[PDB]
Amino acid sequence: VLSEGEWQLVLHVWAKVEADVAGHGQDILIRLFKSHPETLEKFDRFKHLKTEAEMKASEDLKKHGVTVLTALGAILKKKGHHEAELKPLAQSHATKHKIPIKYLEFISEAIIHVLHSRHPGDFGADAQGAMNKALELFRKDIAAKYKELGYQG
Ligand code: HEM
Repeated sequence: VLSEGEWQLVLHVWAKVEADVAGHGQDILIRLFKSHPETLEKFDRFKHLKTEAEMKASEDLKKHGVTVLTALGAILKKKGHHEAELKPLAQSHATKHKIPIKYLEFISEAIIHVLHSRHPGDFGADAQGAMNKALELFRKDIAAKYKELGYQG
């Protein structure tokens, strides 16, 4: 599992995310959409945005970034005891939203990219390994729930 020392690395940088949840949400979602355009087509709410400036100017997009980060945070502060938290999320993402596991890999990479950009003194290799570990545990757990439900395995 993550060691206590790994968990402290993850939560130290996540407390700096919290100082600007909206801004980090925006940057994470923009990166995802520009690097992996197919992901934007999942969002009836956002599929009209074509350019990076249009994405930056959308207030609703910045709201959904907060939604996302606020749920991610709540999961992380459980330190792996996130069964309750995860269960509604994998349920909607398998059945309603239909989000492949691979696209959760891609938002994982955009999280780490942004955190590197924003927090390089608090996001050395040590903390980057720890963050990667904690995002891989989130994906493993959700993947287990998708399998159970019979969504892309
Ligand atoms: C850190 C990873 C992610 C977290 C914590 C997250 C969290 C959430 C939450 C809390 C909601 C609203 C409640 C719900 O319907 O469950 C939501 C909705 C949604 N998410 Fe996720 N999500 C993540 C990744 C993704 C990815 C990678 C995509 C697409 C590529 C996606 C697509 C959606 C869509 C389409 C909605 C509904 C938005 C709307 O129409 O209101 N999510 N997400």
